[PDB]
Amino acid sequence: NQQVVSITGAGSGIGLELVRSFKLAGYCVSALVRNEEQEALLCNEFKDALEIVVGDVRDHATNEKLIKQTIDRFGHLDCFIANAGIWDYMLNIEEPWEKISSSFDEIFDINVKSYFSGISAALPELKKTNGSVVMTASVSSHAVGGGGSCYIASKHAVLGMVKALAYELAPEIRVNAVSPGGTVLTPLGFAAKPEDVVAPYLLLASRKQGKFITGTVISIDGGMALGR
Amino acid sequence: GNQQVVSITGAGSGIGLELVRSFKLAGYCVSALVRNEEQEALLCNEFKDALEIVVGDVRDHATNEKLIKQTIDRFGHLDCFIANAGIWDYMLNIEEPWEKISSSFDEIFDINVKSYFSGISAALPELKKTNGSVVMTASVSSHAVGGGGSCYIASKHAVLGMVKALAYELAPEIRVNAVSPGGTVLTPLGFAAKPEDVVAPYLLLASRKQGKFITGTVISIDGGMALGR
Amino acid sequence: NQQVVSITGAGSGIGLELVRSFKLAGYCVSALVRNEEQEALLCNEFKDALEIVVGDVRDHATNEKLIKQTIDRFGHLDCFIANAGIWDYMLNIEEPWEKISSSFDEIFDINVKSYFSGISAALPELKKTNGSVVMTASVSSHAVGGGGSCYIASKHAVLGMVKALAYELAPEIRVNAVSPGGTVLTPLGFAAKPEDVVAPYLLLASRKQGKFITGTVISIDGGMALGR
Amino acid sequence: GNQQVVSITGAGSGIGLELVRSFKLAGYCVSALVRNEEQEALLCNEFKDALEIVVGDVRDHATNEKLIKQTIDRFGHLDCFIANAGIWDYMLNIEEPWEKISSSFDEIFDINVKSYFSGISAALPELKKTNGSVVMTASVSSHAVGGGGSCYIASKHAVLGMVKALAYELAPEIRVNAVSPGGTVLTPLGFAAKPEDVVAPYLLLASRKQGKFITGTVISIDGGMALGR
Repeated sequence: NQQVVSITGAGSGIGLELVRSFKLAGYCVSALVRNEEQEALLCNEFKDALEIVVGDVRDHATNEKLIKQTIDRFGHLDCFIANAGIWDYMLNIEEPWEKISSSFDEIFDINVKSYFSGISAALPELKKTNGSVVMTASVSSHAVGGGGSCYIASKHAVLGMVKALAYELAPEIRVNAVSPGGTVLTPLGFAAKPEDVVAPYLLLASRKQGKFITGTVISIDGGMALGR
Repeated sequence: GNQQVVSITGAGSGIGLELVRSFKLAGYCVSALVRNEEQEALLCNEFKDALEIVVGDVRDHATNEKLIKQTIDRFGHLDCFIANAGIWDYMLNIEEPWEKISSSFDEIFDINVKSYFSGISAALPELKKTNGSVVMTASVSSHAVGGGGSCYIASKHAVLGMVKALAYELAPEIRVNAVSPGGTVLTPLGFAAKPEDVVAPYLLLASRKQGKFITGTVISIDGGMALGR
Repeated sequence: NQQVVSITGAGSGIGLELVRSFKLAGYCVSALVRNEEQEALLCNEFKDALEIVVGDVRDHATNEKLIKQTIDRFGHLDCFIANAGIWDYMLNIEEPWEKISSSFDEIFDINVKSYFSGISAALPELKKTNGSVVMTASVSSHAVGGGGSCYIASKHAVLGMVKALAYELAPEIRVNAVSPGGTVLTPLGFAAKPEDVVAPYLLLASRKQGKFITGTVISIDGGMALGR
Repeated sequence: GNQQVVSITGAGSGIGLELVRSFKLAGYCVSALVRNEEQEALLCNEFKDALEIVVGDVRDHATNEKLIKQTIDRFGHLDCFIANAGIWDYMLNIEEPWEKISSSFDEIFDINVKSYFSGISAALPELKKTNGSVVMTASVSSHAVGGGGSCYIASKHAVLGMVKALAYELAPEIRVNAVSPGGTVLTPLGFAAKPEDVVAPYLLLASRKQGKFITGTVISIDGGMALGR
């Protein structure tokens, strides 16, 4: 019953808090970080207990490497958490197409194609454990206001991933998402720290508590998806 | 303050009974509204007198007030109200004679919708003192068709409406959320879940730690049923 | 191919504009109005060309009477448009339960149970023409801001009606809805007059143009369902 | 001013060709972007030289600029831009070798999403002068599963995202909406629709009279397919 999770976007923000939270909950954890300074940050805390890969989620071999080192260290993979993401800083549709086009390629490369890449790399091992995927979506998957059109459209595509993959991969593999927002002015009156938004990830990964949850997006946004 | 207190309608059967067992196991003081004396005896055989139990009909406002009043007197405050008592419509067709439709509609909306309003009205002053939360039981019928007739599906969509309107209205003080279970006691995940399997979202949504940033949210737990067959 | 429509809530607002619009488009029209002054208002314009019933949608016999007089005058019924509705004037959940309870009963009696009543009364004739239903929903069926909790919940229930009835009654009868809002400050910068929101009703009723539309809600709200 | 002008991508086949025929019949001046010369000849055999036609690939930004530029030179202004060119993924499975997934993904998102951005970028300055509208072709795959693989469904969900973000961003000047067709050439309505059957929502959404109050909206026209089987 020893469970193993692999987390992209793990070197900062919600991803770093997920590493802490799944470690605290008993999981073995591997982590994909952008750079060596983030790797040292995890090493100062967990010493050698993690498998850490330093690389770019946009490279598929980096994703294959993360799974390969996970299985080689811990033997199997139970949950893959696709989380690395990037903002568009409210890029307006009026801008020069040269800027729109390059920003689109990066936003969609990281926020959407990387998830396909990470899940393709993780799938053969998730089938042997009948494991699960948890993707990071956004308030921008549901409402306008928190990004430009490129970002909001990339976060909607992730919602389509959840429903399509959950359906294709059931009954064997559960696929879900978490839609955080307003973190680090909401109806709840505060911005949350990344530590406050981790619990939905743990429920959706849990083999006991989430055994019957697939196709589901859990919003955790202070009510931003509602009104302002 | 540490000690948390939760009050649960529809608590003598199905999901509601498992919410009692689950919240008691997590350390809550639990009060519970139950339909009859047999269900009361079920809860006493297991928990003796640790619970506060009211027997009666959730469609009666005074009963909801009684549930709250006993909760406060027995436990002092109220942190979470779970409105969960529900009724089905057994796939009532719209072709049926209006006399039957009219009766079922009154029973479905009184129980699945109006009595959610009544429970929340009765719980509000105490939830404001603790800045607590509400969790409503919605349904897979809140999102997709197939699992009921049109009365049931319309009532479960109305619950989605309450979740959004009340969460907006009561913020920042009170959080309001819902759980949409489905296919309980054939899904894409290949099995029907026991009520014991679907309680974790309620615990998350009531927890002041894990759920402090969640309002207006609806957590589906349906084995993929909303996705389709 | 002569088409016949029956409209509730026809004496004012969108309902009155639907009477004008379907008449202008060639339909025979019957209309349910609240009172005799509204009936005179329609008579001043259309003289005796309509079947007008004066009554309360909450009474089922009034709904049966509207269909009965429609068939007796025009022979058949092609489209039923459930439109009568009522607001809650932002009734807060904090109010005395006595006020909440009575307001709920009226809001749900008119906005939801009346639609079931009108459709039950209209169904046997819609089956013979394989006709259609068009319900009036609201921006409040999708977003908060335009009503109290009772109203917003009643308008969500109508969305559930559309999906349930469309599914139960297909292939024979199409069931759809229109969600108007901000009529008589939106992102489009103006409030619309009821005349501006009628075209979706005509498309969903049209036997040629809407032959393939069922289960559908058409928002016409100046973008209110978006942001503010 | 009376005379309206519409520009349509994906115009040589399927729904796009029927949009040409439908808008021409409603009285518009029509320009059209088409994939090859055979489809150009199809449009000329029917309309002679009344149309402005550009042959080329919607994934190339300069082609979109060319479409607009010819529209203005031939007709003076532009009232509506319909981004409609699409491609399927033939139920590509996520188990397939990544080389294949990576290729399909690039082709699907370039055509179904990126080139919508490109067309709208090219049309914007002219739509602002007329305070015109945009209509995008979404899909039943924007709402439900079943009608594609995960790439296709994700791209069609991204279009829903564009509709909401652009309508919010461009208001009050420019309206932005979408049509979600499905099951074209088994549905709850019992038949598959010809492309000729699904054009009315586009006409409504482009009309400055009938659609002046519609933005951020998506009109499903799918025979009930989103409801389920």
